[PDB]
Amino acid sequence: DEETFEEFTARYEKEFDEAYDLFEVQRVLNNCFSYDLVPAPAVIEKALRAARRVNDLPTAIRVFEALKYKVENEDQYKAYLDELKDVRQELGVPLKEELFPS
Amino acid sequence: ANKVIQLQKIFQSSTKPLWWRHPRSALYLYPFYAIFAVAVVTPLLYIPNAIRGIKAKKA
Amino acid sequence: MVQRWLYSTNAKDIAVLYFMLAIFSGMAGTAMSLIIRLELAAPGSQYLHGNSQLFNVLVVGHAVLMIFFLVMPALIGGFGNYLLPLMIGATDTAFPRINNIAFWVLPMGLVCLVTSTLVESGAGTGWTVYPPLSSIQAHSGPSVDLAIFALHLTSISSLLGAINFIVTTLNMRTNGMTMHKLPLFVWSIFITAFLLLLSLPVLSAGITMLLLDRNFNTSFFEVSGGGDPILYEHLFWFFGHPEVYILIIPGFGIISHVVSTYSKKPVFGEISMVYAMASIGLLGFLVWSHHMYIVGLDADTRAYFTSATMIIAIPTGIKIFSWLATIHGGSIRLATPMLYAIAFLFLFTMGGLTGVALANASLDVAFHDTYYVVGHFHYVLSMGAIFSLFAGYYYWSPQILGLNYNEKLAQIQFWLIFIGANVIFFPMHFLGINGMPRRIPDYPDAFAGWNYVASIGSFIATLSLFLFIYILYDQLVNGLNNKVNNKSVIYNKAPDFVESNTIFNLNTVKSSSIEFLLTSPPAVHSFNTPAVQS
Amino acid sequence: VHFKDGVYENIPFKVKGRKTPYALSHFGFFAIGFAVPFVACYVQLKKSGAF
Amino acid sequence: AQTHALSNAAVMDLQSRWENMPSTEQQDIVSKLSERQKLPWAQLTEPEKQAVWYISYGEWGPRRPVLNKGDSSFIAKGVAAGLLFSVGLFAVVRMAGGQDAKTMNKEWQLKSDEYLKSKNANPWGGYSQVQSK
Amino acid sequence: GRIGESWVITEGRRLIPEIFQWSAVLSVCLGWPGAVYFFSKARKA
Ligand code: HEA
Ligand code: HEA
Ligand SMILES: CCCCCCCCCCCCCCCC(=O)OC[C@H](COP(=O)([O-])OCC[N+](C)(C)C)OC(=O)CCCCCCCCCCCCCCC
Ligand SMILES: CCCCCCCCCCCCCCCC(=O)OC[C@H](COP(=O)(O)OCCN)OC(=O)CCCCCCCCCCCCCCC
Ligand SMILES: CCCCCCCCCCCCCCCC(=O)OC[C@H](COP(=O)(O)OCCN)OC(=O)CCCCCCCCCCCCCCC
Ligand SMILES: CCCCCCCCCCCCCCCC(=O)OC[C@H](COP(=O)(O)OCCN)OC(=O)CCCCCCCCCCCCCCC
Ligand SMILES: CCCCCCCCCCCCCCCC(=O)OC[C@H](COP(=O)(O)OCCN)OC(=O)CCCCCCCCCCCCCCC
Ligand SMILES: [Ca+2]
Ligand SMILES: [Cu+2]
Repeated sequence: DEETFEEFTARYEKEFDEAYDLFEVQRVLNNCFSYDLVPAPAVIEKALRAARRVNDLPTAIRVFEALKYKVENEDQYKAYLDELKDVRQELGVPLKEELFPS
Repeated sequence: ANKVIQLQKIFQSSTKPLWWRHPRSALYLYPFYAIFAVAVVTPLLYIPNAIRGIKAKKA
Repeated sequence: MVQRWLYSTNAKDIAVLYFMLAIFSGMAGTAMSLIIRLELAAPGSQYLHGNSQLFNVLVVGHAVLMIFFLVMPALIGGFGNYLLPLMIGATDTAFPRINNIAFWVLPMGLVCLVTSTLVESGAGTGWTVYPPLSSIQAHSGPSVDLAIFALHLTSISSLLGAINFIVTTLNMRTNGMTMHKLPLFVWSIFITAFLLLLSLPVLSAGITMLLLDRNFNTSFFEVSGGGDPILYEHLFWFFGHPEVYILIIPGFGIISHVVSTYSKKPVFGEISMVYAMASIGLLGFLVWSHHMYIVGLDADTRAYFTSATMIIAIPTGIKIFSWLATIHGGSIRLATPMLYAIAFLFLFTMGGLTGVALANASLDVAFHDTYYVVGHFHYVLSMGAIFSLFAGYYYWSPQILGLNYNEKLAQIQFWLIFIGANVIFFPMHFLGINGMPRRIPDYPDAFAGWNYVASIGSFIATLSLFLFIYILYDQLVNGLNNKVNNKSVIYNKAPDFVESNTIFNLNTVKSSSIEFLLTSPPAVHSFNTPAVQS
Repeated sequence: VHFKDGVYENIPFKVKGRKTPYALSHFGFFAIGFAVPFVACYVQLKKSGAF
Repeated sequence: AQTHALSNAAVMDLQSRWENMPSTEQQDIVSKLSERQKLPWAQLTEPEKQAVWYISYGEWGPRRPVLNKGDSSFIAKGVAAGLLFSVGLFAVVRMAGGQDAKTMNKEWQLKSDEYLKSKNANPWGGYSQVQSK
Repeated sequence: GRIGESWVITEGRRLIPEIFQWSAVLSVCLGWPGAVYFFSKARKA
């Protein structure tokens, strides 16, 4: 398997637009986070807009939870939360730390 | 003579176990079972002497 | 009821009889090793009243029961007969009446070996039965005859079963499954069946010729008629080594399934695993005289067998690194089967590295009949093959039986045998390197130290076996309750990270073999319309 | 031949609905296994004159 | 869809009450929250949001862990109790064993060393036989 | 460029504690017979 990073985003962007129920959105999301890379910000945005279209809020919360496991530092987690600022605000998605604050 | 077809219909319409369906099977199975019992019991009736070291006096 | 279990032609029912007999025999062989370790606790006569023949008799009985009546009827007669037809889609085995005689000869071979120890004085010869110590001058009476007939009956069993395993794999696979698509456990019973087919007939020549010297006035091995004792050792060891691999490879295939399930990853380099299992099964026919390094063979004969023995370390080390590559980057689930598999990787490596030292003929001069050898082969047979037998039972018995077991009781059992096995066998290397011979009931006083330590660990490990006997009782009386309370593990695979709890209930099982897709106790008519794969 | 299916149906021994407790069968079976080496010792020590 | 919110008495602390709820009452909560998630998500209340997260990814049912809290401590206590019982049973069976050999004393072992020191035994690794009382 | 701290510092913080936990386990698995000899009569009288 010789797939460049640019080919990775353009293929999973196409794969999030075709998912037609909850099983499909969760199965595609599982395979996207199972490689040796963190998906690009433009892939995360299409995964949030796919869970809105099937009307499921917990799947959109878990997207950012997996993001904080896969990064290497906590400053890589921050820079994602600063790119996807409008989308998390426009759809009304909270963070798991914000929802169950400790 | 040829008796394959005739035995073919006797066998396929019988309720008994496989080794009992032939009309001649009583003559083999009755004496075999009696002989099979003697051939199993008798060696076992000798282990008591073998442990006790008693040898048969064929002399 | 009578005709379901005495007339059986079903491969699942026969596999249950095998396991029942296998576990009843490990009781006797463990009791003999406990009597042996009590008499070795201290210098002097301890419990056997100075009867050295009796001590030697119990050592033969210990080895024969553990090998030919526990590990072979359970790893092969049990798991092979139950899981091989289900993993390839077969409706039965080929030759179902052959499959039944290969079990019923083992009860008759036990009432031959047991009555051998009760007649005259028994057979105090070692499990290799070398002549002239085992001929009628040095062993009179019928004890060695009755032990040979017992070995003959286990050879009929393993040979007939091997012919059945080979035909079933080649002829009865299901739609779409080709030989490159077999599960790795099916490959391990298939290759083992070929080693048995090509090594058992040479052992039947050797021990039938020994029976002829004793009773028919023959000189195959008698020195007064021209015969040679060293011929017997060539014939015995040409079966022996292939046997040790007939005992580890089925465990290689079990370890592959367990490690992959509790990592959520497929086996790394699956195709090179079959090539390694075949290379080890082939090189196990070219190395047998490393067991005869000091009997006076030529120096050029000994230099060949050194290099032949060493190169079996290359394919085996490929399987060790391959197993560590599948658990790397995994999602590890530490259930009871996974604990044994991780201990197998650590304790089998140690036992195999002490074999590499033994492989050189120059160094084996200080390693002959030395406890050091006893330490080598209890690390690969008792922390090896035995640990893979526990891993198998905890992996498949809930499905096979429909009954769950107490999980936290099983983790206590694992730690008690891991601690106790190490205490028996680790100091055995210290005794051997300092020069303690094997097969002695009594020793000089300087060996008392480590011999006391090993006898303590023998009590720890027997207590762990008695806990396993209770776990079987609890599973059979309380197995249905173990599913509704929180005392057992229900799923060997948990939901994935982003997979919700209710989506997980659509497909509970994510398996790459058929067996976990059947009903819990599998149906007696398991396939009517054949299974199909792409 | 047709057999039954279920939980306690694929084993040769009875566990439920029996008069005597199943513990007498389970531990009696494994006791006899553990006890055959001691019967052998008794016979042979009674042959050497130790007893 | 059903627009009105679920009442506080219904979903106040879903995580703590979920395990004891009757099953038919669990199905009714799921049905009403499925119609509520079809609205824009900025309208939903916090107890409603915490309920939907808990039912999907909460540590229950399938997500039950291998060992319950307090199980590792039961395991460590059971292993240490198994070591004690086997060792104390060994010392009882030892008491039925045979007498000591006549040479296993410090007095006998010190004359052994007298003989070995003369013959120059083990000249760089030690020859002493003393291991007894 | 790269966001955050160097990968050496992040990996150093994770492995150093594990080196010491490895050497304290392998010493128990291989050195436990040394303790038996410590409390023996034969040792150091
Ligand atoms: C299968 C192989 C096997 C196994 C398991 C064992 C297990 C043990 N063996 Fe032995 N042993 C041999 C094979 C084996 N041995 C052989 C070939 C010889 C040489 C014979 C010769 O010299 O002639 C030998 C020799 C030998 C000697 C040498 C005596 C002398 O030279 O005279 C000693 C001495 O202590 C000894 C001890 C032990 C001990 C303490 C255990 C115990 O530690 C066992 C520990 C673990 C268990 C208690 C077993 C598990 C119990 C089961 C019933 C499994 C059930 C599992 C399921 C069904 C899931 N063994
Ligand atoms: C399960 C059973 C089993 C297994 C698997 C083995 C495996 C091996 N055995 Fe063993 N053996 C016995 C059972 C077994 N043996 C028994 C019962 C006896 C005594 C018989 C009797 O007298 O009664 C015996 C005795 C015996 C002898 C005879 C010694 C003597 O009697 O004096 C020799 C000789 O060389 C030997 C060597 C080996 C070697 C090299 C392996 C190799 O296969 C090991 C290879 C494995 C590894 C090497 C580990 C992992 C490897 C790597 C991680 C690769 C990297 C390594 C390097 C670069 C070195 N053993
Ligand atoms: C944290 C790291 C690991 C922590 C480490 C944990 C493990 C530590 C292990 C250290 C303990 C090792 C002790 C070894 C056992 C022992 O020393 O027994 C002492 C003696 C017998 O020892 P012996 O020298 O072999 O006897 C000689 C034989 N004669 C001559 C008597 C015939 O025995 C005697 O005769 C006198 C004692 C009699 C027995 C009573 C003692 C208590 C037993 C009670 C029974 C309870 C269980 C039995 C239930 C039926
Ligand atoms: C001590 C003196 C030595 C005695 C030798 C041991 C005697 C034990 C067996 C006694 C013979 C009874 C007949 C059973 C065989 C049979 O019937 O084979 C017939 C089987 C029946 O197949 P099926 O009914 O299972 O399937 C039902 C399909 N209709 O065809 C096959 O499998 C095909 C392959 C034939 C292979 C047969 C091998 C011969 C068995 C003996 C092997 C002994 C090896 C050790 C050599 C020393
Ligand atoms: C002694 C009692 C007599 C009571 C008197 C009768 C009065 C009425 C009482 C009702 C009881 C009827 C008694 C009938 C006999 C009976 O049910 O249990 C008696 C049976 C004996 O008989 P058996 O058929 O197993 O043959 C065997 C005779 N030698 O013990 C047992 O095997 C106990 C065995 C349990 C241990 C096996 C554990 C294995 C579990 C299966 C796991 C398989 C994994 C497979 C993986 C490949
Ligand atoms: C090893 C040296 C000493 C061995 C001999 C003594 C053994 C200790 C006695 C028993 C310990 C009981 C602890 C309780 C269980 C526990 O610890 O459970 C804690 C964790 C998880 O549970 P949790 O805490 O998350 O939840 C608790 C909820 N109640 O399980 C584990 O990590 C198990 C570790 C698995 C190890 C696999 C087998 C190890 C042997 C392989 C050799 C290792 C390699 C060697 C080279 C480095
Ligand atoms: C991987 C598995 C590891 C498990 C760990 C082992 C622990 C299990 C129990 C072991 C049994 C002990 C046998 C004692 C036999 C005896 O009686 O000892 C006798 C000796 C005296 O000698 P004596 O000549 O006076 O004897 C006279 C004979 N009648 O007294 C002792 O030394 C007491 C025991 C010392 C305790 C050490 C136990 C080991 C724990 C290791 C801890 C880590 C150490 C790390 C060091 C770097
Ligand atoms: Ca002794
Ligand atoms: Cu070998």
